[PDB]
Amino acid sequence: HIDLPPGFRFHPTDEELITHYLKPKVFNTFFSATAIGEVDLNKIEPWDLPWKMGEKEWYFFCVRRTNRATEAGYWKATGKDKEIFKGKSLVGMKKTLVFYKGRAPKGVKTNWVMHEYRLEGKYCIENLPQTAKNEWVICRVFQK
Amino acid sequence: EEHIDLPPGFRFHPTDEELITHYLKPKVFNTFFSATAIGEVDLNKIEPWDLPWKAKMGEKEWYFFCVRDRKNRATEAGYWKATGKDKEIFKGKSLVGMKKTLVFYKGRAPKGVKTNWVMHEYRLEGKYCIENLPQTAKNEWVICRVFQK
Repeated sequence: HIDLPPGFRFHPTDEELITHYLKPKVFNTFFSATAIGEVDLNKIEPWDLPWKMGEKEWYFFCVRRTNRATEAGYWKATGKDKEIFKGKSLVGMKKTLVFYKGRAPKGVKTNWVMHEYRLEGKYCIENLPQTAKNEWVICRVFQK
Repeated sequence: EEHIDLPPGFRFHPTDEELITHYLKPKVFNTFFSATAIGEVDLNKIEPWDLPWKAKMGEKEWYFFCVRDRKNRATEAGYWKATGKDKEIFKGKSLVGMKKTLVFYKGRAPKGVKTNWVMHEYRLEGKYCIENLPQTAKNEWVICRVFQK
C-alpha cells in the first residue's frame, strides 16, 4: 500500500511507461507493479469500471486495423502513432485506438479510447534479446 | 517522515479543488504553511523562460505561492495579462475558488510580444467560504501554476 499526499497520483509520461513499466515486463518474466495490473484484452469490455484505478483512467498489461475485436464491438486504429524518445534515442510507439459499439465496419462511435504502448527503436524486436517476450504491451483506457 | 519516495510516474497532478482545499486554504489559515509540491516565490522576481533550466526530468509545470496584488502582474522583464473568463471551482454544492488564466508578454507594457508561457492563478472565493473564515486567517495568497503552451 502506498500513502499518497493529496494531489499526487499516477500520471506517467510516455517514456516513463516504456522505461519503467514495459521494458521490465518484457526483459524480466517475473515483474509486478502497483499501478499497472494484468488483464486479458478480449475478456473484459470498455464498460468495465471495477477491473484494474484513478483519474478516470485505467492502465494494464496486455498479452497480445481492427485486429482485436470485442464480443460487443471492436477497436479501430486511428492516427499516426507517436514516437517515444528517451532523449536522443527512440524507445517506443503509442498507437491510438477508438472503440466502436456496432461491429459493422460502420459501427456506432463510442467515447472509449485506448493508448497502446509498444517497444520500438532501441527496443525493437531485432535489438531485443531472445530472453524477452515482446508479446506484452501497455494499454491506457479512458472515456471521451 | 517527509521522504515521500515516489514510484516512477507518480507526480503532483492536483485537481482544481484539491489545490484549493489542501493547499490554498491552509496557507491562508497559517502563513507559515509549506508543502513540497509548491514553492513560495514572488512572481515579480522570476522570468518564466528561466524555469525549464531548473526543471527536473519530466517536470513540465511549476506551482508557487504568491501574494495578491492590488490594481501588479508586473515583471522586471515582462508582464502577465489575463485572458478569457475565470473558471469556477466547486467542492460539492459550494464554490470554493476561482482559476484565472494569464499570458506572459515582453518587458514593454505597450505593444508587448506574446509568449507561449501561460499561468493559472488560483484564489479563494465563494461568499460563504470567504465569510466563514476565522478572523485569524489572511487571504493574501494565491497559487500560480506556470507552464508552457
